[PDB]
Amino acid sequence: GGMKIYIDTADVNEVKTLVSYLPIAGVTTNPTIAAKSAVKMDVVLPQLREALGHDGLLFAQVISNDAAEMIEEAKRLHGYVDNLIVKIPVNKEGLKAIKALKGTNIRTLGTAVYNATQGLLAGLAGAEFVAPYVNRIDMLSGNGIQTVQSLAKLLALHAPHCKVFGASFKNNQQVLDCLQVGCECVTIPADLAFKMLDNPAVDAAVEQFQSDWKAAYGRLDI
Amino acid sequence: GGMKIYIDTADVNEVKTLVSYLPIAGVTTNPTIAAKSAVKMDVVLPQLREALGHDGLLFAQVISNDAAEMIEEAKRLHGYVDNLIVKIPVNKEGLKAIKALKGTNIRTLGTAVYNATQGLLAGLAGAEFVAPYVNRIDMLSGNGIQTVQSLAKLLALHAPHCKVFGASFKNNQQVLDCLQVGCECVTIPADLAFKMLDNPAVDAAVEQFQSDWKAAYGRLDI
Amino acid sequence: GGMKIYIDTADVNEVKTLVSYLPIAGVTTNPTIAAKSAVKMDVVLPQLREALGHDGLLFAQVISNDAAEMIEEAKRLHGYVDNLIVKIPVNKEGLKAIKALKGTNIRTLGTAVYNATQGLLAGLAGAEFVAPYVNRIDMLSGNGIQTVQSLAKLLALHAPHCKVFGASFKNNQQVLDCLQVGCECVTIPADLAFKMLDNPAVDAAVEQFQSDWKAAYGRLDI
Amino acid sequence: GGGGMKIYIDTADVNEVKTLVSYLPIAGVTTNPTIAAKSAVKMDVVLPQLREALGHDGLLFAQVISNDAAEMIEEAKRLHGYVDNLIVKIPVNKEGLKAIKALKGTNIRTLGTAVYNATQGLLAGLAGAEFVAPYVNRIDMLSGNGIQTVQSLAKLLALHAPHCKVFGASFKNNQQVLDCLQVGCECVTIPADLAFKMLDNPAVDAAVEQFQSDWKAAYGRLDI
Amino acid sequence: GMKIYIDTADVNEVKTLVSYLPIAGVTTNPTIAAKSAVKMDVVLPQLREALGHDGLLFAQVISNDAAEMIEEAKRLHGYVDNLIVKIPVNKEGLKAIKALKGTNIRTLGTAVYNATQGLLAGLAGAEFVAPYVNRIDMLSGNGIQTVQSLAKLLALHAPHCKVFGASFKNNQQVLDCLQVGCECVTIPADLAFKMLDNPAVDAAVEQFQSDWKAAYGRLDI
Amino acid sequence: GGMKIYIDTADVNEVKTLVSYLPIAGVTTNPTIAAKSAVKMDVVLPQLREALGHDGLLFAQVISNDAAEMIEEAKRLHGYVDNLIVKIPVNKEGLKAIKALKGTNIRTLGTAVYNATQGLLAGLAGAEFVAPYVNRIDMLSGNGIQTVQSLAKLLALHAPHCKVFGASFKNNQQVLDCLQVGCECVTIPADLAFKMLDNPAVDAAVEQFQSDWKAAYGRLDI
Amino acid sequence: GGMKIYIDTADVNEVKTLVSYLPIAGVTTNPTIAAKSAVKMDVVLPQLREALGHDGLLFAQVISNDAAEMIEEAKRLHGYVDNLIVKIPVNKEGLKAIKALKGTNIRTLGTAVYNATQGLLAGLAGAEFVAPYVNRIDMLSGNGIQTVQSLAKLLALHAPHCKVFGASFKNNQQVLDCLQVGCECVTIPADLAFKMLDNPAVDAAVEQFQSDWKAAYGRLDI
Amino acid sequence: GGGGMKIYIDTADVNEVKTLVSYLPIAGVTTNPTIAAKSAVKMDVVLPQLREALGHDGLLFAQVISNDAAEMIEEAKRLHGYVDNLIVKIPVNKEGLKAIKALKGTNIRTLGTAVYNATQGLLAGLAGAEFVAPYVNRIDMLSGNGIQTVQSLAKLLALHAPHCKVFGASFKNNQQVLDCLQVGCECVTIPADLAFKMLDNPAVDAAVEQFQSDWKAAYGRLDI
Amino acid sequence: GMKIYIDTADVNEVKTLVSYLPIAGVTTNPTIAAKSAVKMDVVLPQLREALGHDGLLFAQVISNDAAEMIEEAKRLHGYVDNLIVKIPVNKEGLKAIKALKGTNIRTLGTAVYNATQGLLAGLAGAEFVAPYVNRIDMLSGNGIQTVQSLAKLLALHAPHCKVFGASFKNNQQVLDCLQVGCECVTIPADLAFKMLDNPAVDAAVEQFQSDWKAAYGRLDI
Repeated sequence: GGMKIYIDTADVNEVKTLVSYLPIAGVTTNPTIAAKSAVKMDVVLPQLREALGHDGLLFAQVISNDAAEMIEEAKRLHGYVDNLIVKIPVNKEGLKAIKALKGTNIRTLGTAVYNATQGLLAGLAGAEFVAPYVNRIDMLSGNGIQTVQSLAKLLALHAPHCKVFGASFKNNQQVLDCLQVGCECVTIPADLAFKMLDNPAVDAAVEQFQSDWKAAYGRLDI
Repeated sequence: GGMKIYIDTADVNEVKTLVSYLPIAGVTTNPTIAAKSAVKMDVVLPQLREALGHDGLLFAQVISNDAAEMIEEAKRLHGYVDNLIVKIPVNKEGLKAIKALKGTNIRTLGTAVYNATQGLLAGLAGAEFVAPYVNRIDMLSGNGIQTVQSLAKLLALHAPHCKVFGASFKNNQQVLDCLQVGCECVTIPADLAFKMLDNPAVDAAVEQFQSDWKAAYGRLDI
Repeated sequence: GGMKIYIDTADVNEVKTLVSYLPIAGVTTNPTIAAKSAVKMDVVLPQLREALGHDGLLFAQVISNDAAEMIEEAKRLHGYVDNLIVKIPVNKEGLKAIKALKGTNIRTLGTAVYNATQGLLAGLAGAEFVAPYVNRIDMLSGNGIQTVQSLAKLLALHAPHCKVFGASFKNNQQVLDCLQVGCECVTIPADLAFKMLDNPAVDAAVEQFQSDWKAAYGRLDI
Repeated sequence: GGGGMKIYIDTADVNEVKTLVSYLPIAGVTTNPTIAAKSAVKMDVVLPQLREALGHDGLLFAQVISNDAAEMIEEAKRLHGYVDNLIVKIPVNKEGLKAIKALKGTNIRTLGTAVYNATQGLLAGLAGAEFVAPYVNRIDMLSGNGIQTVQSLAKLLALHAPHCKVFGASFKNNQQVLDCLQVGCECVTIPADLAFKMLDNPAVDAAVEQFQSDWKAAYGRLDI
Repeated sequence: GMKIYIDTADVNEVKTLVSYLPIAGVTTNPTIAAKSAVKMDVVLPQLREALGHDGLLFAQVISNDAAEMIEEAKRLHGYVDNLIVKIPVNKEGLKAIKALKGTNIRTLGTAVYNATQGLLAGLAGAEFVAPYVNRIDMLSGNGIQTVQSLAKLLALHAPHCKVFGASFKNNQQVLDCLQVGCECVTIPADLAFKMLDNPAVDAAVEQFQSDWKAAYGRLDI
Repeated sequence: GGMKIYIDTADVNEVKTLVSYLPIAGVTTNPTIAAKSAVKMDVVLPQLREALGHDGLLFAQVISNDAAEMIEEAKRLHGYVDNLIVKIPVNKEGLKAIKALKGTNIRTLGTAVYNATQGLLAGLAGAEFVAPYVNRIDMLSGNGIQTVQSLAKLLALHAPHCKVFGASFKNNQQVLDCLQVGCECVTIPADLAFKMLDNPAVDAAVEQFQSDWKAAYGRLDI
Repeated sequence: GGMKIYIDTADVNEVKTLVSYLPIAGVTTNPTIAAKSAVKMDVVLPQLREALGHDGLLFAQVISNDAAEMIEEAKRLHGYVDNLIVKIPVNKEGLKAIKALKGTNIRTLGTAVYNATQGLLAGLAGAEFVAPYVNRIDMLSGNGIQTVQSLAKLLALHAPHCKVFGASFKNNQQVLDCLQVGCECVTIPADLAFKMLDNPAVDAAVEQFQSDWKAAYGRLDI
Repeated sequence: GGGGMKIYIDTADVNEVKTLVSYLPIAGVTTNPTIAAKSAVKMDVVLPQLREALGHDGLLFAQVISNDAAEMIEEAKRLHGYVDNLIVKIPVNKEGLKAIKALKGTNIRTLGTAVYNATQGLLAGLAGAEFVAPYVNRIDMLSGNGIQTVQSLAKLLALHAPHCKVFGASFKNNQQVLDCLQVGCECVTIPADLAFKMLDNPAVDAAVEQFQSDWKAAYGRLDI
Repeated sequence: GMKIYIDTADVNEVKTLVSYLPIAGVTTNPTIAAKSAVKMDVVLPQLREALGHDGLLFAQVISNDAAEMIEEAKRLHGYVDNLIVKIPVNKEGLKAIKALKGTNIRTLGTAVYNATQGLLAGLAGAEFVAPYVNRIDMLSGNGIQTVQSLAKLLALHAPHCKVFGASFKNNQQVLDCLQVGCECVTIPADLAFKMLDNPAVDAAVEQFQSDWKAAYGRLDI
């Protein structure tokens, strides 16, 4: 349905700028990015929905290490804005929160995925999305794309209600590879989104098109 | 639907000659091609429709660098003839125009595509076609067919309303490879279309056929 | 339906012999083979129909070099027998005749195909079949099976109403490879058809069976 | 579903059929002139015995001997009348293809045997044969491409003669049998000596001994 | 969601693992049960209770003759509801699988070392077959290849039977089996306890809360 | 050493014509080929040596089925001309003759090879060459090139004194594939050798070259 | 030695311009390119030698259709400049001239190569190089790189004194693929040579470097 | 042998060079106009400082700025005289290829930088460059074939210009660096931020903690 | 013949394995040594004696700081002849490897989880690097691929360093490492005891002597 490219930021101005010319599907956040803006979640989240311009999905992450405390924070985040999915780190306490929140109206995402094992367990526990850190896996074991491919294949066979949500990217080739091996969508950092379209070949092709047009018509009109 | 082989020219005589013996689906133009004929678009587009002989799709490209001007030029091009698709370069300003023209009856094509990134973004923005420059990509990075194959798979998975439209060819095998890796249709320059069926082996086989027919019947009658 | 193995000949006696033990789908002809028999087409075609034993497809080829004359020859050939498909060489003039014969009751086959370019153009023009000369391609460029495989894919994707009709064979593996890579049917020369089942290992096994059966039961009875 | 008709036994020995069908999921019995001649019992007598030894109404397979097509047809009718659910095996040569052609549309289903290449199997399938049986191990002996021949033949039939399936034959080890069933064979027929050794795996016996050795050490006996 | 089974007789380990892992059921074998040395007719109701839901339970026969395997299968099946009896795939095991087919006692063919015994068990009526992946890797080095071939053979020729991966020593064997055609897997408890502890995840989580305290003050949200 | 392309004929005129423009390494014969010319071996072998123009290898084949007679026929064939290699069929009796002729100056070639088994046994028995019938193997089992590739690797590993000598060809690509998978040399029928360089594209390119040379210089002088 | 990139032209000014910044190994010519310049060979060849700047190899092609005349034209061409190799079309008459010119001081190149058969025959005949028309092969059969790869292997195995000289190119990837699959050297048209280094991404990176250096040091000095 | 000259650091910060070279096997320092402009220290001053911070006589890399070939040659001579063992980086364009041509045979070794395809790298190698540096991550950004470009370029140089080696540059993770070194790169240069995080592996810290936790439990302390 | 090493501190297990297996030497780590709880300066001479030849012995440091790693490396190296000191490849471990390079104390880089730390250790002067194959399979599932890449990287860029396979759970992991570029491997004792016991070999041997008794009478030859 076109909900494919998400932006990983907490700055409202960057969302309004990028959504004005890019098909942005929504905004994702994490405790580090939210801490950079130094703005409380119950205020910046309504500002990110307004900046987006459409009814796209928003993502916010819990911070507590206790499962019973993750569930409390998940309910508060779900009430801060509309169409919000709670991000839960896939660990022992994280799966408890994903398990308890299964069946309710609070959709969850299993984040901080570093291997296909934790991604599959989160999908079986009731998570709608799992988010592997592609570039961090490349740093630690050098098989980021292979992990995304294996995880997406495992979910399609054994837990089809859970899709892979690509995260942690440093270049366009990583983003496209994930979408090509089974990801349902991806989230990209702001600096990557601004550098996505600058292709010097396109600018050189347009300036040659306009140069030929002026030589044959004397103007830039059509 | 038999709408596969498009011709890339603004020369009316070349359109009439090729469509008489080839299954031509339509005509594509770019500012450089249109400037070669140097006849205004509001005049040459009705001539190309008449020369085509059927209601096949026609393709014209905007000239301006400003997004607001591209939208104005796209609406004027759409009114010059029927069944015309506006070609828009996939840059930052061009993606604004594709975003604004989505939903309208002004179907758009994302041209000047050099990588699968801009092609995917154009399809998600609302473009009906995306046109990678196969031979120009072979010049800059040497992965023209690979770019087409990746972009076609990405669209089939994440933006099925958009298709890949092969462009920029220098030999027959580039054309066949694009159609083999997932292209919906191709547009070829006129000089290439005149050399496609040129096969000396076929002429030798046809000559040998009728030569053996004379030796047995003394005539070319059947 | 079992219409897979066609025979390329004009000898009426050879058809009666081979159809006696082989599932022959029909008979194909060409000007060179028809010239060897030195028999007029209006006489040999009704003979081949009766020799075939069923209403299988027959194939006859035009001989003129101009489209307006290929059409006239195709109409007279279509009136000599029932269930006849006209073979037309895939060149500039041949594509004009296929274009004009499209929509009529006269079905056409594109012959003298040496590459996938002319095979695809003939299929898009309205030809029901296209016939690559496999062994002749192996002689000139050495990619006969690869050409058939590519052409079969291109038709399935872009012109599914046209099928590949394998022709020009010298051994059994060429025939079987064509049927395995997408050929709807094949035509083989009569010399190949008489040598298809020639397998000394089969005859040696049957002789061993009869030898053991005579050693036990003292007879060849059962 | 599947039907379960997958493993056939290639023998004419009644005692072996009874023993193997008692614990193995046997689908039927196949014979050939060499195998039937070893038992030295006439076909009108051994075929009813094999049907009784099989214990169910599985398919039986018997082969003609004559070289003449008209005599093959007469032998095929007599074999089809010796027992119920019998498929006649016919060698895939010129005269055998005549018999397969004449027997199509009748109530006598045929199998194309003595297949050494994919050309024989494809022609037999187009001629009207319900099954074709390549001799896998004999092909490996002559040209070393037994599995490749089976895979090509099964693919050619699936695309061009879907009413004909491949029937794997002539095997010497379990790997050949499993490869054929994996590359497109509908079913296989195995010799008796192979069927008796299919399950022989000393690793399984060692695991079973270890399981009960641990059970005796902890509970004192083998009670559960 | 019936994908991950636990291979143990430790009721306490089942209660701990089920509190945070999506456990489908519990499998046992003679060695695992004998280690705890708890009688089957008591531990099986305990496993059903500890599991928390009505998932499948698996218990294995021990005798060598088919007649006693049937007697043991009938007793095991009566100890708890929804129990599948594991039977080693040998000649006597194939007789017991055949005799039980058509009754309410479903069977699993265990101690599978090649695809031949797996296919014969499926054709004989077994609902599952369980190759010993790590033990095959020890003897012939083709554990995953055997599982892959067996899964495809069953899908083509015995679709009522499916492959049940067993005998694992690392997470990668488990994920390979689930990718090459396994319907489900059973993993030992020690492996299940080591599945989730990932040092990179812990470091990433602590870095998140460390940045949160520095920008706001504490773990408030 | 440039001894790669051999010709398979007993026709002296065909040897003279081909060697005048082709790098022919020698002449090979078999009982069927020699019977086509029907001139005795002790007479035709000196004629083929003269027609060849150089001291290239000649190949003659024994006729008898008895091993002792093959050895007598091999010694007589060796005395008819110089640089002659005796072709012996690789059967049970033929392997006796190869075993007995090992060590002598009567170099032997193992012919009538249909699988890598008999070829390997012939090389281990003392044969200098082994000749598989590529096109006949393609007829019987459809693995002609695979048989050649396996036999060449087996000899290079276990009997390096023996090489594979490609034979029985029906098109150019079979010849090139054999030389590409490890054949030392090939022998082709005369009809194929006359059709090798026959390429209509080359004639069209040469015609276009001199045609453009006339338009600029008015002559074909340089 | 650095003799890899040759230029296919007869324009003396273009050689002086391209050799000023490119490692040009030499200049190749053909009758069609030589006809465009309309300059006699005895004059342009000494001009191209001085324009090249070093004693690199020059290439000139014969024009006659008979071998006895190709030899005479090859001798006169060899006497116009130093270090010249004569290009000869690989046909029946061309192989006679290569055969006769073998052993002499006149080195030959086999041109107009459309398949590996004629490339191998020319190498075995005594040609130092063979030149496949890559782009023309891609037009007729679509296996230009595959043909070059096969020919390079066949020569390395069976005629190692002959190398493959890639010719007829339309983009950079065709050239690089040929050098990667076994081409000793390549020749490119002048239009391709002037467009080789055209990369807008390189120019955009150099402009960014100078922009940052002016922001820090206030100058472009260092 | 190997020589050990494999890992280069891409920075102009003297403090980072000292810190990283103290525990990492650093071969040298590479610079570019953007990196050098961040330090805002003139090249005749920072290059002697980087040589001192490196601690050994490793190779240093500095790049020209001018667009004119004759000015590039003058800038290359001044850079070569600022420190010892300095290789001049020159962009691979038309004017840069003129400078590489003129600088061959002299005592000034050159590197071909700003390489986005294999055509630039091959021409620079034939022109006389000792190294060529493709921007891996920038190629991935533009055409998504960074590693493929490096592998093709290294193969083309090994076959046609063996005096020129590939120098991997522009990296964002360890996987890109290792891929380049595995597909044919002679050496790589990495940013400072990447070099500081190369060894970060929480799995290693967990294994070390477990080793000493087992050691304390058995011996009482961490004595050995 | 210096290919198979045993990962144990059990002197008795070394004496048993060396009696029939071609053992090249003995490797230890803190966990394996602490289990037996025998002091290093005593067990290392015992391992040298039990080995029977002068093969390499391996012992690992335990401190966190490089300065104390050097002190522990000097003490370990003095406990027996031909001892290589294992050092974890982290920032402090790389300092100790660098400080020991050029001395008579050769080092091995252990606790290797990716090819990056393996290559840096080789460039820093380590004679061996030891990836944890089974532990990598647990965390990222690419243990053999990591060993293969690391072996090729060292052959190209640090040829003085070689890969030393460690952390195994079946024979197939061991053979895969030796095929993708490992110079040698170290295997736990339990794996070494289970390498040779093959039920098919025992059945084949007993069938040979059963046919021999039936034809002659007894095991006479």
